[PDB]
Amino acid sequence: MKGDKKVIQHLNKILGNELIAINQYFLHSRMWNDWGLKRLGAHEYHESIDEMKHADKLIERILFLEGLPNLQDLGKLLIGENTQEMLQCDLNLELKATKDLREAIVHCEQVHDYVSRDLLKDILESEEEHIDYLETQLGLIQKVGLENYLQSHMH
Amino acid sequence: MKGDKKVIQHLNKILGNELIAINQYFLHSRMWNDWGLKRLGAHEYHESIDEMKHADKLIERILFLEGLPNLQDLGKLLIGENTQEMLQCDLNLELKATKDLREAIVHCEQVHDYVSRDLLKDILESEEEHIDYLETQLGLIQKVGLENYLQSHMH
Amino acid sequence: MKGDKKVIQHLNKILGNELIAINQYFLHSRMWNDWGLKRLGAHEYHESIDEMKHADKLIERILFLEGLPNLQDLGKLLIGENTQEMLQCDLNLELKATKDLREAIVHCEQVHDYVSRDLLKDILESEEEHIDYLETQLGLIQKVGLENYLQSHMH
Amino acid sequence: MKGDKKVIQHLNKILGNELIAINQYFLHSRMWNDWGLKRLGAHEYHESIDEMKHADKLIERILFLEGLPNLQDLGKLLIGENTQEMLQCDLNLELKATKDLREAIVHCEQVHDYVSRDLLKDILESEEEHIDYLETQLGLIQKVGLENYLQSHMH
Amino acid sequence: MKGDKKVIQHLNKILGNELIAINQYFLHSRMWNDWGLKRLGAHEYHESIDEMKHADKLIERILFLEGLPNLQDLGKLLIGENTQEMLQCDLNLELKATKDLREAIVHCEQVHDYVSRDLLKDILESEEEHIDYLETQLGLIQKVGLENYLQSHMH
Amino acid sequence: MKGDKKVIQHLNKILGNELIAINQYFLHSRMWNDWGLKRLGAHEYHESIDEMKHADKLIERILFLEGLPNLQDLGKLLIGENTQEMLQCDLNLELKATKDLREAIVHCEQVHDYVSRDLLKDILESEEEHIDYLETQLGLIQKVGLENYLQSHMHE
Amino acid sequence: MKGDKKVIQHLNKILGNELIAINQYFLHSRMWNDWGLKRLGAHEYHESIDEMKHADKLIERILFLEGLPNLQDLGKLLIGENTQEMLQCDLNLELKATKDLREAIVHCEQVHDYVSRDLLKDILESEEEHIDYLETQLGLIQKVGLENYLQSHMH
Ligand code: HEM
Ligand code: HEM
Ligand code: HEM
Ligand SMILES: O=C1NC(=O)c2c(NCCCc3ccc(O)cc3O)cccc21
Ligand SMILES: O=C1NC(=O)c2c(NCCCc3ccc(O)cc3O)cccc21
Ligand SMILES: O=C1NC(=O)c2c(NCCCc3ccc(O)cc3O)cccc21
Ligand SMILES: O=C1NC(=O)c2c(NCCCc3ccc(O)cc3O)cccc21
Ligand SMILES: O=C1NC(=O)c2c(NCCCc3ccc(O)cc3O)cccc21
Ligand SMILES: O=C1NC(=O)c2c(NCCCc3ccc(O)cc3O)cccc21
Ligand SMILES: [Fe+2]
Repeated sequence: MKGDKKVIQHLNKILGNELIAINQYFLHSRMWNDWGLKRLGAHEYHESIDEMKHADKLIERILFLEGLPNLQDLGKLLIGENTQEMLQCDLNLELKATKDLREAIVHCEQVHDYVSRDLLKDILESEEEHIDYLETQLGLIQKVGLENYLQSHMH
Repeated sequence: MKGDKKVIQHLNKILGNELIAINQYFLHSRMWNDWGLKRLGAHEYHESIDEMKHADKLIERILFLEGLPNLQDLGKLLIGENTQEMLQCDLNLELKATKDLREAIVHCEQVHDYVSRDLLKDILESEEEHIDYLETQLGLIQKVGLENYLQSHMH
Repeated sequence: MKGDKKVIQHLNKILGNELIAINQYFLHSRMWNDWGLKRLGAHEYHESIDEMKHADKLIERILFLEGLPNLQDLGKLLIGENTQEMLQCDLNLELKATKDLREAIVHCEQVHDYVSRDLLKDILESEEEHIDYLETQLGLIQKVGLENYLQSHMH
Repeated sequence: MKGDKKVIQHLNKILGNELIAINQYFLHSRMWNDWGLKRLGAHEYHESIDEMKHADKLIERILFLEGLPNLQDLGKLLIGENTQEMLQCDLNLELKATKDLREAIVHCEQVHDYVSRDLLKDILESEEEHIDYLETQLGLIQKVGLENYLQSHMH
Repeated sequence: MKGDKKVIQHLNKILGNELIAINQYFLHSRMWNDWGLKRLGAHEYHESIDEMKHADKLIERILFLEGLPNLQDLGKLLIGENTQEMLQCDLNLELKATKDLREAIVHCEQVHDYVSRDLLKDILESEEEHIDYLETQLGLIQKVGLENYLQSHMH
Repeated sequence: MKGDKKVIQHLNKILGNELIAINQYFLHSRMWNDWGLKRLGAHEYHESIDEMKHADKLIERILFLEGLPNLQDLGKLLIGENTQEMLQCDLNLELKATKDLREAIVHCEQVHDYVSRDLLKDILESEEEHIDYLETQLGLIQKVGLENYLQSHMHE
Repeated sequence: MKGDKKVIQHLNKILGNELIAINQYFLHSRMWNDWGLKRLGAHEYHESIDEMKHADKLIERILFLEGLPNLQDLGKLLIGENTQEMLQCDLNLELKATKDLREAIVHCEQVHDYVSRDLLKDILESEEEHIDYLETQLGLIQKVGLENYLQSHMH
């Protein structure tokens, strides 16, 4: 079904954000596992898988709309060097992602692509839940202390 | 455990090949599904998942060896425009991948990194199975005709 | 609950499109069954049932909003006389239907009937899935040839 | 139990034919599998297995009759270079095999070795069933065309 | 996939050894069964089947590498005339087989055919387990006496 | 089946390292259990059992190759006096062990004893897994603090 | 709990005996398996495991009593060169072990370490059962002859 060109460009930009997130969260996951912080590693792994699922749906929608999904361009990964930095890197990435989602939804609404809007809204709900998780973890580090926070994520 | 620097470089090169394959096979899968060739779409999806699993193990090994896994650089995806071209693109990528795996195995053997060799050997077995599949599909197109071949991959 | 008069007119227009679709798809289903193309017959039957379910929800919404559902004024059926034409007739009907759904959603949004909008968005998602199916079937006929396409839908 | 010398010689000739057939059918099976024609590969594998079972019974009978089973001498394998030729090569081998079985049964009857006759009759029934299968496949190639026939044996 | 010509020669030489062993072990098995030494017969039957499985994998690999598997040439069977001789004939064949396997592995390693090497290493592990079995049986005959050794293999 | 004399010497050297590890890890396990650090005690017990299983496979291989497995000579146990030292002693032992395993594989390959090489590669994989565990534990002590690290290994 | 210095010395002497026995029985076990006397190998394996469990309890008791368990000093293994010698070597070791156990119990009794006495008594019961087994096997060799005795321990 012939999609609006600018909708497809928005979907490719959201996809590009998801492709960064997949790799950033997967590396953070495996770093935490290597450091023995296996509960963080497992949670971050599921965050990476969630972004893979979103990327799949975006690719499928782009192709239905007769666009070309862009899996070739990969933007800058934000890789931290300790647990606090890694969480902040994820949060910075997620805040960019939700800003971009809001702009894409505006445009879908304007051209009456209500099904693309509904998909992006579902993705936005997932990303806001990730922001909630990340903000909460950074808050917990302040409340229980970094050593206890890390201890609680060993097993 | 402090790994050999050139082993880590080889492992990052193999990882780079897997990251290309993940995206190339995932997009090819979703194109085939979009076109109604769901048996090809499903099989290509499982190829992409297998490359994801290989990339996971490579990332884990690099970190254990105290290297930095490179998930930032993404090489050229080879995307075809019809089924025959897509299969040939996959095959061309796999032949590059198995060349690079053989050079990495040589270097692991020379520095006595036998565990990394064993991992790469397992990955090479998977990639040669993929080559078998691909060559066979291209041969079947010649034996049964393209229309029959595509028909056989609809459902 | 007293609904907006023009919303109710839009809902009756969407209902009228669904009523056309029920009959068009049911007849196409039974034609395909009579011709021995039972997989097309079964799939087209399920498309008719899904339109019956949408019509039900639309009737229920109109009555809630204190309007009169119009089941009397049946528009023009697009009945094909061979498989490719029947698929194209369904596609043409669906493209008219999604155009009408988008205009109805615009009006629901403008008068703040957000529950009617959500119902229509759900119907639109189903209709775009039907468009995806239909475009894919027409593309398959081009890729595998008509004789093979029909063969694959006998059983 | 001391058997008739010429019976044992007949049994060793039949065994020689079965030994050719085991290897010919096994190679043809693995060629078809390599070419992606897995239904042919599997069926031909089961034909090879059946000849292995016949060879076992012949070896066992020869030994009971105080003869020496000849597993050293292997006659000429008839290997085809495409599906049609491979089937005709199997059929040519089978027609020689059933001629030899008949001449062996005649001799068993003449010297009153009715148990060896019964064994050979059972093998002959199996080989005639194989002839039926082969003649029928060659007929189907003519009726449905080679491309369809091979297509029907991919999966 | 275009294999190394000399790898294919090595694989065909190992296949030739396995084809000798299939027939030698199958005949020894059926001799032992005929003599009422059914535990030896069963064990030797399973040795024969294991060689059949190795031959299958070798044939499959050769075909994948675009070579011709040689099932026509059959080398000399070493058939014993009593239990001790049959075990020593099996051991003599196995010692030749493992020498040939080591030479094939050297060459696969030198041309970087690491998957062929892995297959041959697995077969070598199986052949060395058979050598352990055989050496052990010959040692048991010395320790418990031939009459007891045979008694222990009747049922 | 007559093995290469130097392969057998290498296999006996690997066996000797495993025999040290069996006893070192068993003692460390029972020390940690006596101190109430039962999660460390249990993990270290499983490390000792794993070395026992490797030793078994090496003994079996040496005998098949018609050598004499040396279970008489026991090298120096590296016994720590606190949790950090015990972990480092295990790590020092494993690093010597993997060095010796690599040299043994080189020689197996040279004389074409590919089955002995495969066995040693499998043991090497287990030993590198143990090194990963040990390095990670030592790093966790620095990230969470010793008191938290020990607390986290009190209970099974 | 602070133990008697001489009790701990006794426990360490008993521990030393158990450490010899672990290794002597494990080696004898694996020798019997290599020779194909698998029932002897299995039984001797279980004797070795039993000594491992005794050593564990002694280690635990020594640590509870605030002593240092000596796992460093390993006494002389008594390795036999045939089945009779191996059994007699085991028996010789066991007779030394039970003498040492009796002297240790005497001393535990004199200083009122009744729990250590109970542990040693349990170990002594196990070692006397092993003596029973060993004396009985040596007697069976005389009664049934070595060849039959070894035959009975093949499977
Ligand atoms: C274009 C980028 C990618 C896409 C669209 C994608 C998509 C997917 C999807 C749809 C799944 C299945 C999730 C489920 O339903 O359970 C999956 C699984 C997985 N992915 Fe990805 N993926 C991508 C990249 C990656 C990368 C770069 C890695 C690793 C470095 C990775 C590692 C994995 C793993 C380990 C699994 C689970 C496989 C299993 O064990 O079942 N993926 N991916
Ligand atoms: C090229 C030579 C041969 C090859 C590649 C071959 C291969 C095989 C294979 C793959 C199997 C199935 C094993 C399993 O998965 O359980 C098998 C079974 C068997 N083979 Fe062979 N074989 C060969 C020659 C022979 C010969 C010469 C004989 C007897 C004279 C024989 C007798 C048997 C028997 C009796 C079975 C078991 C069939 C059953 O009851 O399931 N094979 N063979
Ligand atoms: C300090 C010396 C040793 C101690 C304290 C010790 C202790 C133990 C214990 C407590 C068990 C568990 C038994 C059970 O409850 O099932 C065990 C198992 C075992 N041990 Fe040892 N052991 C020692 C030395 C050895 C040696 C030298 C070997 C071999 C060369 C060995 C081989 C084994 C094996 C194969 C098992 C069975 C593991 C399994 O499959 O679960 N042990 N040992
Ligand atoms: O693709 C990328 N792979 C990377 O590693 C990476 C970056 N590494 C930052 C160092 C993080 C780190 C890794 C392992 C470890 O043990 C400690 C650490 O601090 C930065 C940007 C992009 C990438
Ligand atoms: O990342 C990338 N996304 C892409 O689409 C792509 C490329 N497209 C080539 C056209 C493929 C195609 C897609 C859908 C369809 O319906 C028909 C088609 O021929 C080439 C290089 C890299 C990329
Ligand atoms: O023992 C034998 N092994 C063989 O391959 C063979 C023969 N091969 C003829 C070529 C068959 C063939 C194989 C693979 C392929 O991909 C295409 C092909 O046409 C002829 C006589 C005897 C033997
Ligand atoms: O293919 C072959 N079939 C054979 O029998 C054979 C050979 N026979 C040696 C005699 C073995 C034997 C069988 C039965 C028996 O009761 C006593 C025996 O000593 C030698 C080389 C090759 C072959
Ligand atoms: O074979 C050996 N048995 C031993 O105990 C031992 C060594 N002990 C060092 C002290 C360890 C220790 C144990 C219990 C405790 O409560 C505190 C501790 O610091 C050193 C070398 C060899 C051996
Ligand atoms: O630690 C030790 N390992 C040993 O092998 C060993 C001794 N071996 C004496 C010979 C045993 C033997 C093994 C295998 C075989 O087939 C025949 C045999 O007679 C003596 C003292 C200490 C040790
Ligand atoms: Fe007897």
